[PDB]
Amino acid sequence: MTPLQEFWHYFKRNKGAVVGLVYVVIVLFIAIFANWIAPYNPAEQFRDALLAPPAWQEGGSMAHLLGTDDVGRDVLSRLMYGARLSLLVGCLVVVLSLIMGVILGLIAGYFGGLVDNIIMRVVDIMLALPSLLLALVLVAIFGPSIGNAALALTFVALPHYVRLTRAAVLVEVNRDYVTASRVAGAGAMRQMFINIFPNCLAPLIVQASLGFSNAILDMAALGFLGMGAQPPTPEWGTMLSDVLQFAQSAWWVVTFPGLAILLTVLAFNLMGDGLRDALD
Amino acid sequence: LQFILRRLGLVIPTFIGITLLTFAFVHMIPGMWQQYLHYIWGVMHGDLGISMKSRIPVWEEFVPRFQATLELGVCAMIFATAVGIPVGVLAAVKRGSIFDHTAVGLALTGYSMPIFWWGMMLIMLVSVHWNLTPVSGRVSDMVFLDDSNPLTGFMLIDTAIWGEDGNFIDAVAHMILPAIVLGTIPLAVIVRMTRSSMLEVLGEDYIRTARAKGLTRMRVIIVHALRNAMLPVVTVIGLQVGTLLAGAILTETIFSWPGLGRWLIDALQRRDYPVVQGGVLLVATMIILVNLLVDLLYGVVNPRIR
Amino acid sequence: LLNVDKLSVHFGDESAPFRAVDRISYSVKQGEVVGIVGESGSGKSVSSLAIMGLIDYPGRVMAEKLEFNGQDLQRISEKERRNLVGAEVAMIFQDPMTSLNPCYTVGFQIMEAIKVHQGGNKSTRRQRAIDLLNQVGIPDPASRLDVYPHQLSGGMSQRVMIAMAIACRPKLLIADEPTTALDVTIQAQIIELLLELQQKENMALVLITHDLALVAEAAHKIIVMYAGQVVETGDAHAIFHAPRHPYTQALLRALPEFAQDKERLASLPGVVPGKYDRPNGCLLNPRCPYATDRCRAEEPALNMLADGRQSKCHYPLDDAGRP
Amino acid sequence: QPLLQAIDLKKHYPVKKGMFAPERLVKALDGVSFNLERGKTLAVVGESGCGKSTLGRLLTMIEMPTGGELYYQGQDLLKHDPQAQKLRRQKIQIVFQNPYGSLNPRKKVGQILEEPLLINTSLSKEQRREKALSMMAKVGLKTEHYDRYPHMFSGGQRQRIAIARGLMLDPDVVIADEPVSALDVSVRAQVLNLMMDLQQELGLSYVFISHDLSVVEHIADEVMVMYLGRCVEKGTKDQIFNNPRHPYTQALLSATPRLNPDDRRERIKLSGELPSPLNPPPGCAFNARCRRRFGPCTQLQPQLKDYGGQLVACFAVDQDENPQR
Ligand code: SF4
Ligand code: SF4
Repeated sequence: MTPLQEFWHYFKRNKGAVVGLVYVVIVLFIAIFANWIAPYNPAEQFRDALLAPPAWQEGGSMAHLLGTDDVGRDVLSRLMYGARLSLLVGCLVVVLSLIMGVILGLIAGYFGGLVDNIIMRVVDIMLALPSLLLALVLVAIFGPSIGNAALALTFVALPHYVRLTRAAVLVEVNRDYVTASRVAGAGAMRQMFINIFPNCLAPLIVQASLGFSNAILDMAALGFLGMGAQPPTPEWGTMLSDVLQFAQSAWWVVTFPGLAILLTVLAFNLMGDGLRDALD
Repeated sequence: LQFILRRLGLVIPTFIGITLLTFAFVHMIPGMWQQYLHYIWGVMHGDLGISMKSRIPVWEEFVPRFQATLELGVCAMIFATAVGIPVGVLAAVKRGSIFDHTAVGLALTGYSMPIFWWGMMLIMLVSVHWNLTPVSGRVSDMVFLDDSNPLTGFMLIDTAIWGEDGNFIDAVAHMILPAIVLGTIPLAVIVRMTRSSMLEVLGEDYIRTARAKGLTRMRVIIVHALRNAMLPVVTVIGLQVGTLLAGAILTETIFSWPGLGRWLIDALQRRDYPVVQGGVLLVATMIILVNLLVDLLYGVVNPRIR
Repeated sequence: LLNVDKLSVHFGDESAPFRAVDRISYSVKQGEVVGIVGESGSGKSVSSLAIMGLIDYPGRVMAEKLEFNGQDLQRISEKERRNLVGAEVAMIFQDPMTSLNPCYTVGFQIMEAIKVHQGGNKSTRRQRAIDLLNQVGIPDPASRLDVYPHQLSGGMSQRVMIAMAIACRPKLLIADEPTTALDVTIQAQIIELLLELQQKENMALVLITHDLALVAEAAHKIIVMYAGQVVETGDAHAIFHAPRHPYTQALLRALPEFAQDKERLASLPGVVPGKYDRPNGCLLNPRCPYATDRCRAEEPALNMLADGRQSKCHYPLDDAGRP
Repeated sequence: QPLLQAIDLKKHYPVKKGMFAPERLVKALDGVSFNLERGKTLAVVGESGCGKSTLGRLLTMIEMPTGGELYYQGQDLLKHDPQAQKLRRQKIQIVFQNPYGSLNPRKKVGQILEEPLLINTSLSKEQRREKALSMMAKVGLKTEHYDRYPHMFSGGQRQRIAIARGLMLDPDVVIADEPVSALDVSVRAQVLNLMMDLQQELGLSYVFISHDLSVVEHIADEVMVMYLGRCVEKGTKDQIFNNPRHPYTQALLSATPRLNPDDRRERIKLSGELPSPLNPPPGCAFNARCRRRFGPCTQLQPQLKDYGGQLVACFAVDQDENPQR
């Protein structure tokens, strides 16, 4: 088998991985085509049916399938537009932080010396606080908005990929083939990006899935605490920000947004389990 | 021993850095060489500032809330550790069993779980619908303790030593749900690292040597494998006790608990920057001290370090 | 002492097993030294791990007869297997660095080996450990007990392995490629130590190696293995003067020792059969210089020759090296 | 003029016990010298820690020396100058110990063989392909292997790719760091044959670093024996293998097994483990283990001397030759 073929072959071995993949695909589909598939606009108010139960409970109706929120706004519409923002910010946070983290990690791992010491020192400053507290401090300083949250989450995600890329590169640079290409005369840029990096891939393609899982939980965390996303907008964490008094009166408002976070993050941790399994 | 001098040599640069960063967050973002030495001179005298939402010194607001956070974090870690490690050992010994699958499956669930939402569901099921447990606070509104006694401020110790018969029972009642929700994540993590480390160690040649001596299966697992599989478990444990503050900021607001997380997030929402400026320095100092103690312990348990 | 008949060890799915050991049969007398030799695919070690019970569930062990000291090993209560392993059979393994537990002092690891099979007295067991470390030639036996495995050199670590194996007065000892990780002047000492213990205790010894020259000194009987099968067996002097099978002839003509100065060495063409490419008939048939139609149609029996040797060939080789 | 010449090559690694103590020198190699000739094999033999794997790293410019001189054809090879950097890489090349760790896992075989041409030469794509296929045919790999990854080759075929990679720049000296040690008996033979063939065809010289004296006996033209970073005996293949005179060589040869019963004319025993390079003995490095120890051997370090062509670093051989002492 070719390396791709062999990868997929092993991947299929894991049923959980498969199912997770399926669910991921589904949510992506939802996200992309939200506009068309959603039953109502996510800002619209049906003031005739405030806190209407889901369609299968005795008080509900088939018009509003998962019921309505306090202001008479439709939960299935809000969840599907929330899938859109949750995957959008997930992609942005993972792609920007993985680009910078690979580069700073390759530079720190290959050159050693003062350049290694200074990069790893500044990483250990920003890991001194737990990630969410540093993201909250940054979003407090620069003001709560969806964009400012995403750009705080890139900064606190970055040190984990720097640290793992360095660990992969130090396990790599002492191998004989990196020395063989140095005896043949390869320059520093060639050694890192054309000889070392293809082997550092494997350890990191699992961290992309952990990255999505953490970024969605951190978005949901910022949103629940009233930071980042703001109340008019359909985002799964902010939907749960003011809900606790409904624990007696309306179980759907509290259950469904968190169920959707759970599912999506579970799905991506299933990717990580599968990809890690499939690369050995 | 050269290893603790080595670890202090990495700690000092990071401590220096967080004092410079926390000075920058006090000199800028209000409401230079000579001014840094001054600010530090204030920190070492305990003058961390006076809060804006009420005019109490930040250190006098901190100490009672650090105590209320430590007790909850200790219960969450006892629960995690106690439950976690046995499960992870069992899972690896029973690889491929129903149990094995169950362990992994649950583990995944917990590790992928939004911790704030899980608190609301446990409140809704256990406290609101089935009425088995209390919904909020550290201890019930009808409990108070006689301030003439030398109370510690750890409510679960103080109500064991003093007060009416029923107060202790009520202290625990309030503790179980916060401990279980906070400890979920740690539990999950531990289980995964223990199972992984055990399946690495049960493949090592020294376990083949243990079997070749005729040792009983329980003695190969507990004396030979688990002794070495605990070395990774000590490191992960040290990471968990860093993330308990992020867990606490999310759970502590739901249960209305009088801890440090509710105080920090209220200060961030209210722009009470003196509480944030003092709180960041103390939380960073705590996490550095706990990392240094877990690194020192790792040095005692791993004989390659002596 | 040890009596093996039709031992087979299969790995993987029962529609198409990897036959890592395939219908082998041999016996070890009391006080005998037996060498097992073969190249990397040969299955030599798997035959011995199967006696100990160190094969895990992906592998399956079956035998017509696996008698040890008059005790059947196929249907033995686990308790009794424990009783046997470490006290009548013992084993030395390939890597001397990873074979000792890194977290316990070597005194704990010897005093444990004594505890499971003999008396428990702390003083008595420490005394027995000091006697054992004298017996394997440690420089300062009393101070070495408090030393961790990462502080020992490769040679010192393998002496501690022999001290655990010899602890309870064993009757058979298996050395699975003991010295291949070690320097030449350290190898010579460990093999002399095993042969000195063999002569002093009258115990049997099984050596597994790829180095034909090492068993040429040490062994009384040599067994040669190819592709999981036994292919020649005989007395250790004659087996390398008149080889009765094409594989031992080819394996010797590939040795530098059997060649002049700077002259080309012989070799057989092609790789060892794996799980996918098992030929019909004789397993050496793709490679063998003397092959004929019968060698493809029929699996050769392990024939016994008039001189007392055994060869798994339809045409066993004459005293001049020809069919 | 010698093809490659080394005068007093040495390497001291400075090591630190901890913050509380001075630095000290691990003298991993301490004044080796040789004259490698065109179309000849120089064999470097010794047990682990003797410095043989440092000499391979020095001569291939993987690490720089801390003294002495290395000349190729009368030109200095240890200058920093770019014109010497071309000569270094074109003329001297390496074959490594481990086949599993010396080919890059993610690159195709064609890629691995063309990379040296792409970095050093000006050859075109087609040209590079042509030269890679020609080298694979010379080394014994079929054309259809060109686009395979190294993880789908046997250990013998991996050392074939590693030898093919060395030969690309048309080298004069190929340095072989334990090249046949990981391989089994039929594959060793094969590899050896290939090597001999290439020697005979291209006119290479080998620096053969190994501890398998059996092989050495078969391959070698000139042999050098090392102990704790110094050369202790040097001479012709025949000389050393037929008439060894340093006490360590007598102990090392008699400790190797021999299949033929007549070869092991006497058995000699050392009764102790190797000195650590971190704490060298006071005098001769073999003084702790030597059958022949004598008053001078604790106080002074022996020096190589000619005793009839053979070079022997031993005061007792000196006295056997020189009774006046
Ligand atoms: S049986 Fe036939 S193929 Fe097998 S070794 Fe003998 S001659 Fe060769
Ligand atoms: S110099 Fe002395 S100690 Fe060294 S090898 Fe010669 S006789 Fe032995």
